[PDB]
Amino acid sequence: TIEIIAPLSGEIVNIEDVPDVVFAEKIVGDGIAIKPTGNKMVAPVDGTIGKIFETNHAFSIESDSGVELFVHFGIDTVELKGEGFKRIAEEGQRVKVGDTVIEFDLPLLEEKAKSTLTPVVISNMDEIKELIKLSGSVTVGETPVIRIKK
Amino acid sequence: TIEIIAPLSGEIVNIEDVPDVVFAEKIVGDGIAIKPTGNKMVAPVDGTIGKIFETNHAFSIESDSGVELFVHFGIDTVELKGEGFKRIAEEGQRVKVGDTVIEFDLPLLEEKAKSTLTPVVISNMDEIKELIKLSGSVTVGETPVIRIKK
Ligand SMILES: [Zn+2]
Ligand SMILES: [Zn+2]
Repeated sequence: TIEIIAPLSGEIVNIEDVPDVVFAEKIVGDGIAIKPTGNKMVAPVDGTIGKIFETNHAFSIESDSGVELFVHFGIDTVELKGEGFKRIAEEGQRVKVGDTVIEFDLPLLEEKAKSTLTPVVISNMDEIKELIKLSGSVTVGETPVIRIKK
Repeated sequence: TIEIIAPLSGEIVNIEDVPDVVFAEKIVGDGIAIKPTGNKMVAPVDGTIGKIFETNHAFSIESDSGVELFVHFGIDTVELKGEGFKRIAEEGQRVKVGDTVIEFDLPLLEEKAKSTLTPVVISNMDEIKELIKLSGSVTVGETPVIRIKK
């Protein structure tokens, strides 16, 4: 049983209500979304950064347990050409839950961005047995957001 | 105007309701208290660790602006002889808001401890002009807890 902890602070939303069919339709995979309230995206699991979008609004990670997660800030955020994001961690770096990955400017983003919702998804679903999504308000690197059986 | 940000997650309580007169009577100084909800104490300001109690349940800090804060986990926590606390940072180390200082075990502490309330206080009050305490639920290294004019 794996425990996925919040990469960022805010309220847990339904992947379904994410104004972007790639998320809403679970093309990319399944998980939850977060309506951000903080200033950073942290590592939800222990493992290794995989990729960090140029723009710095999204990143990949693969835990030691074998889970591949994809955190992606906002919708259409690429349009901001990397404006509001400071890349703290490095591609392929070894991380532990809670290690800061990216730092953002909510206020800015809130205004200049299409949407603030941040999808948190498991990219290797075929390797998934059970996925239990939680609910409520969460805090960075502290609160669990999903329970997996794999 | 300085901004003191939450060292830990939880709800902001009244220093006054802290079951320990040293806090409740403002002997040590003034601030707020937090009813913890997370798993770590982070640096509320940018500056330098000053002291770290042997037991690891409390620590001092002095920001670059000239504020001396004292974060102290729970009441009578020394009684636990350092049980439930992992000292992450080091005495006299340079830190930035959000850098983990100590890691704790709430569950444990919640059970074995007298009280969980954590006073957050400014130790050099004489250097203080104005102190504005905020209220509500806060998240680690994100939410502001106090506004100072000094
Ligand atoms: Zn994108
Ligand atoms: Zn003590």
